[PDB]
Amino acid sequence: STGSATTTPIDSLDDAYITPVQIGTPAQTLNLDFDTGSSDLWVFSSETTASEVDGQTIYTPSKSTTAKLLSGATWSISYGDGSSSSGDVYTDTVSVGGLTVTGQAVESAKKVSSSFTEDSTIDGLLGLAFSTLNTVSPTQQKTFFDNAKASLDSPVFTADLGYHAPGTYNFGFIDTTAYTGSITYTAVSTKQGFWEWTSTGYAVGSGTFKSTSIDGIADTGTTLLYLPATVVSAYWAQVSGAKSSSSVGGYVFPCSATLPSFTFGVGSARIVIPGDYIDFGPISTGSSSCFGGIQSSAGIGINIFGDVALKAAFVVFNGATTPTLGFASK
Ligand code: NA
Repeated sequence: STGSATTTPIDSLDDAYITPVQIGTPAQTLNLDFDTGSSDLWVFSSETTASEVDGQTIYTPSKSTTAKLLSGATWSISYGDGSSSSGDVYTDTVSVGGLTVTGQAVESAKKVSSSFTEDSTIDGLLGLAFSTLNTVSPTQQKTFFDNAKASLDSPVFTADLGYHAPGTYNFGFIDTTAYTGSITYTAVSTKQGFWEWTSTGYAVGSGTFKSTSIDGIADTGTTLLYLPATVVSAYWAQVSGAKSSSSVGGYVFPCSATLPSFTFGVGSARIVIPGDYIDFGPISTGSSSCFGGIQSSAGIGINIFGDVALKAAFVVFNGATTPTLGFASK
């Protein structure tokens, strides 16, 4: 089997992407944030504290003839941005882009943190990291990918995120029309439960490529590119008037600037992030200070190849016995 679903930016900045997901019988379609940096499929629901719901579509398990309470199971998750959610668990039928899993753990939120409530466009998350990170207790649950895997034509999924445009998540096949050149595959460590890999270096604009190992994770659920402070300083030094602002919480730059590109290495291959991808717009409405899309990972304890990086590539998440990542230009 295969599946193919379109993913759509939630706003003009590509702050996140949402993908429609069918849950239950009859289907309830929720728009979920596919997150290769976590392993829980959780949803706003009929159980979510009413004051914490503001415009999201909810899953109502009592209206699904295939929903079953997973007795005694609870979940609770905290993300890198400080947000969190928790609740109880149902199993139900979940379909993505025509690919169906029966008996998927659907984590129903009783509580969500303010950043979730305030984002009316995201109805929950669908985790695509390794199932070792799933938070369900006392019986850990499998991701949608892990439950689908054995049925797929190939044990893979691909992320093809758009710049200010829709893109695609495919399950079970490579769309050879969706990228240019060849796919470069690189090793993955699953030791932290992430799609963790090592970039071979970087370049700023038309500058020379610096060969250096950068360990980090491919994380579709993170907006920005978080890299070591040395790399990030080297990038923003090429933008007149850019500075790190402790008050704003990262590098800012004059909105009048034209940003240089950023290249990262994948083995001997190179992915180029156009400068425009690095502009996250005014820090507050009407400001002439703009927020940068490349930020320091110092204090986060891992480098994160978030959407700024991934949307410059066609990315293969290869879930074979030994997982690997693939990157192609597009
Ligand atoms: Na921000």
